[PDB]
Amino acid sequence: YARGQHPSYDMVYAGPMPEIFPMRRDFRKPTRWDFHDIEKQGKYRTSGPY
Amino acid sequence: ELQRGPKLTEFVGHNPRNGTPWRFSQNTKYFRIGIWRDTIRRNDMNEGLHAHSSWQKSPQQSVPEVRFLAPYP
Amino acid sequence: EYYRWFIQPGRHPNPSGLTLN
Amino acid sequence: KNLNSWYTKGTMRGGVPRIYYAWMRPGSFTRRRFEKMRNP
Amino acid sequence: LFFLRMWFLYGCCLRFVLFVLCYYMSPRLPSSGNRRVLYAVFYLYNFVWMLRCFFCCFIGLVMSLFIIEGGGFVDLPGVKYYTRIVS
Amino acid sequence: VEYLTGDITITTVMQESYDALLDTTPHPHLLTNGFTLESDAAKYTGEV
Amino acid sequence: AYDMRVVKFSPKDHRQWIYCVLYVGSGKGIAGWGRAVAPSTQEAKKEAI
Amino acid sequence: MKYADLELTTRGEFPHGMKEPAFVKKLDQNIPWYFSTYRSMYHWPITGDNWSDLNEAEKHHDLHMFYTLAWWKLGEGIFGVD
Amino acid sequence: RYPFNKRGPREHKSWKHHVLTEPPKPLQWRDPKVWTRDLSVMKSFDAPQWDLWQSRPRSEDMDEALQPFMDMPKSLKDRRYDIPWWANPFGAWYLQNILSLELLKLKSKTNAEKIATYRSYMRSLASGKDNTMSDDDVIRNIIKERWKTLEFGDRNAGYPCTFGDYIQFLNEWFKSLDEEGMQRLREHFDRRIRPLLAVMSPVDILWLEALTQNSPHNKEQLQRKIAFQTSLGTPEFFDMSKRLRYEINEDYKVRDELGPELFALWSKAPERWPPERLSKMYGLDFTLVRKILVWHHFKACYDACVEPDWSLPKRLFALEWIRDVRARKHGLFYGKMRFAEQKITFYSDRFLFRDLVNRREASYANVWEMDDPYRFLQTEQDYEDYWGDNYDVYRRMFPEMIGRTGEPVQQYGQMPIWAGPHRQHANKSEHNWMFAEIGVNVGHEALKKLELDPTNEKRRRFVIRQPDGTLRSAKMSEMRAWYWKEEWADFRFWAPQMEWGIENTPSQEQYQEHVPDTTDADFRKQRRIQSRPVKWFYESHYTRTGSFAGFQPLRFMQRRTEREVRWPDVINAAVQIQKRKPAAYIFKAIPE
Amino acid sequence: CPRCSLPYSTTRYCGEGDVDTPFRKHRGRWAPHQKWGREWYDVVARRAE
RNA sequence: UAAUUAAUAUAUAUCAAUAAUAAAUUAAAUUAAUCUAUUAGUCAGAAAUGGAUGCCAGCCGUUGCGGUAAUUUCUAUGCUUUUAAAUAU
Ligand SMILES: [Mg+2]
Ligand SMILES: [Mg+2]
Ligand SMILES: [Mg+2]
Ligand SMILES: [Mg+2]
Ligand SMILES: [Mg+2]
Ligand SMILES: [Mg+2]
Ligand SMILES: [Mg+2]
Ligand SMILES: [Zn+2]
Repeated sequence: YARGQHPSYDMVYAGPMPEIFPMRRDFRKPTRWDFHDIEKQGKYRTSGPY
Repeated sequence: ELQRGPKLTEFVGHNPRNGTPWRFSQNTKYFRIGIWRDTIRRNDMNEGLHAHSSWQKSPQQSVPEVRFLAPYP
Repeated sequence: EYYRWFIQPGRHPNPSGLTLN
Repeated sequence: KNLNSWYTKGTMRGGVPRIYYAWMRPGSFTRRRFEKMRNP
Repeated sequence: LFFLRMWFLYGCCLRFVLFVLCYYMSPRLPSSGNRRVLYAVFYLYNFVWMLRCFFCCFIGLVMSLFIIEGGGFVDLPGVKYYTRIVS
Repeated sequence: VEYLTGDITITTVMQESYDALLDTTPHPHLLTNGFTLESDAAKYTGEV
Repeated sequence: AYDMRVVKFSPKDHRQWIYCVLYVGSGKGIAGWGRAVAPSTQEAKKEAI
Repeated sequence: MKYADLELTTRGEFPHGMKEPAFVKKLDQNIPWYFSTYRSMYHWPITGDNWSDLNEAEKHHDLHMFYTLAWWKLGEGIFGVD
Repeated sequence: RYPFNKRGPREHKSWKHHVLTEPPKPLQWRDPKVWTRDLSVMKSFDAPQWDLWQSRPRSEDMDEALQPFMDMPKSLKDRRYDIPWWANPFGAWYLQNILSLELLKLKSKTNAEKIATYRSYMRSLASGKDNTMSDDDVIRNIIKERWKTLEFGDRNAGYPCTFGDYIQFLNEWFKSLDEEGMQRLREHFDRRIRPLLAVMSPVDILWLEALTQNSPHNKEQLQRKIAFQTSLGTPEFFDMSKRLRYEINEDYKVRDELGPELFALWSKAPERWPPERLSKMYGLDFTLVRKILVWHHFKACYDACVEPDWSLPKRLFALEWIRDVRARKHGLFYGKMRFAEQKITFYSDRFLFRDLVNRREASYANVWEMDDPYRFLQTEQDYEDYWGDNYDVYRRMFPEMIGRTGEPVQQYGQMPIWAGPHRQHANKSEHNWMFAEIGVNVGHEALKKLELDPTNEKRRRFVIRQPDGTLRSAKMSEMRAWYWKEEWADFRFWAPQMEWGIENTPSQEQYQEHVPDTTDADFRKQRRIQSRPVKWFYESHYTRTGSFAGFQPLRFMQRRTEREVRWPDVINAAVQIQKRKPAAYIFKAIPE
Repeated sequence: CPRCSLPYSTTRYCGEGDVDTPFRKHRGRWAPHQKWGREWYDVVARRAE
């Protein structure tokens, strides 16, 4: 390496870092804009999903 | 790569890392009029923000990890 | 909290809440 | 030394979703025409 | 923005004036009616200027001095200044 | 490694407490010491 | 946008045609825009699309 | 184990997540811009290895997974043999 | 123009007192049926959700798996008695139908059938009947249709199980799971249910409820809607059983990679078997085949009942690892670098020549030297990036990265006061007095370490008078107080804690409203509950990295603020989000 | 209580009459005591770990 | 060594010196002292109906509105707002 004859491994030779073990299902997290009555999302109460 | 292909990765938020993969469901304030117009006149195209919802006309719904490069469907 | 499993969803037996007399 | 963080870059549009690619564009994904030798 | 309409505000937002005359003038067609125009006076550096402005205000019991503000354009050509309150 | 070195040892106190909780809590396939009989399970089991 | 233009078919005959500007889009990387001049509102909408 | 013969008359409908919602005609805020204009504080997925005493990821995932498996009756009739 | 010429500001219905009271409030007459047991709040009579536990901070929830049993009162739970698992009628059903093979009878084959089948199995001749179905496939079909034909209900009528009975067995079983038990479960779920969860559609909801034979709210209208819409396609098009049927790249099947290749070799000397030797086995690209090798190793390990090398994915992907570490340190973020963020440099055509002749002319004493896993690393920076993850390897290899030494706090000698006791009271006072030096040679951030360096004799001078009158040198903290505040966060191994988050930002910046801070159930913050231990206590110290404030908090405050839309007059800049303030406020007395 | 370690009998809320408590913040609300069960048991366990 | 147990100066000025300081629900680890605090729009473009008026009176950031049916004037009542105000320079 010191005389510059060592075969280079640089960050240029790296492809994508793959997802190997797939995490988990991300279940839908209830937000303030998901409500079965249009009332619970009011203008006087709810200013946004969170 | 060996089966069913890659996931269709979307986000709602600032980045891919800062947001949720989920769109907002049908129960949203702004989606209800639109989804209505879309249920009644099914065949014509409809304006709205109701497009951004997880629910839509096509049999393929938008929810996370849709495999969109899969041969079937 | 256990009541929710025996109710009929459209029926809200006493919407006022007041028994009166 | 690059003080903009890729961690926070973007604008929340509220409900509007947009797609992003993990690596390459999906069209470039399956290369089978050169792999299984279907080309003129 | 039209900067020459403000000539008599002299770089100020509001002015104080004294009432002299009130006459009537007819606006540019196709707007018909009578526009009430008050003819006012004020002094600056011991010069006495006669200001001419649109009377939109509410007159109660008899009073003398008004507060002049500049607007956008109005039906009546030639009258730049408007009335805020009367004192 | 500490066990094989002799550094950590299983004592009689650890041992008997271990056994105590091994008795008194539910085992997956079997009934355990410290399972209480229920008189009314006869409704199903058939015996009191 | 919607808008109204007068369309003269003859020195007597006058029609009211309307004018549409819209854009179709999908956040998945594909969009497009169109405009049209047609007789009715619905017509100009479909034409523009 | 721990069995009683219980009657459960009403189970809520399926958690497919897609149910035609309640329809309205008029809305409270007539201002659709608010949909596109709304921002929030950042959701950071991780801080420092993501350790928690309440184990949130694991526990919540499993709890969802349980009633999901219940409702599909363990997905056990749906798949034939290809 | 001026709004108030000719009328003052309008006070008309300023209380808007039509909004204050509903003329009907409440009483001591509230119906115990329809209210809470405490009469605190009104019960909600819409259909039960199965997920309710996630929104409420009640701990009896987590004692049981499925929801209706979480909601069950203790008085009822007392009356569930412990009996054998097959005494549960659903467990009985499961025992008879699924688990007992011996009771399963198959249609007996004739002699002709036996022969034609045998000669088909042993030697294949084309044009034949493609079916020839294995009795294994047949058997599994009979079982899966036994799962089809299973229906719940009153068991004094036809069907075997109460629904309550079924979920009861299910609940007893889900609580009963071990680690590898619920692992097998979640695998089973990821393989079967999860893809279906992606391919669903409203068109299926009726069918989706036909699994449990549960009756829907709209059932007639769904009948009609779904009839009309399924009308528009083939019946095979629409049935969810067949929607997963094809998979790309049929040459390598997941089923066939379950037996890992040459496992009887690389088990026994895994060092003599670098990824290359095995990678010649697959006709795929690089990333895919290394991925597959990882999976092989793991499957093999689980098969042999030993634990897998978790360092293996880092070892095979090492180049990708280090690229991601250095990217994370460069652009400041935690995650995996994706394509958009790559450098736009354009190399020449022959750019690789130097490395090409270096590789072509290389030579190696043995083959182990040829491919060792660590040839990727030369400098110390390489070894520091490659092992930053294991605090084992890192702590042993880089001892000097945890500072164990510091400039000791020392007492200075006092200057003699000739005035004697008369003034001795003076320098002894109420407080501590810090003094830091400034001047042309001191206070420059650029030079900071040189100025705190105990070796440098021009080193910036601090002093402290303790209230008893003594003087001591500054503690290092106190020294650092006199420089502009410095932020240290390194993103390369564990995620530093980042400001302006959901759980970070206090209320008034996050929302424009006051939101109460309770440690239980913040719906706005999407948390169920919080146990609130001391932040850095239970976590490992190497895990604590730093904080990053170095960006704009866009919800709160942004640059070049403007109105998104000028008309209508109602919209403002995107930082002004807020709920409407009511007509004049009503205050309800709140001990309740 | 498994969370704040206050006595069940004499105390209604988490953090009552504790100077340094995390569970009661300035304009926030009081949280009722939480009860033992498998949740907090394995919480304690994970902490020990 | 006038004095430092001091920074407090009552009600004056000049040209300055940005105060609507959690502007609305769980309470101030005080020393409880100063303050009782409201406006806008309502055609286009968030939000409307009665009643008058009839090219008048008036509106006017701007195209422009007002010709007995004015969602653009006036008035009454509601209703709308992303909440340190409208308006003028
Ligand atoms: Mg000028
Ligand atoms: Mg004009
Ligand atoms: Mg070279
Ligand atoms: Mg409007
Ligand atoms: Mg007006
Ligand atoms: Mg009239
Ligand atoms: Mg009107
Ligand atoms: Zn407690």
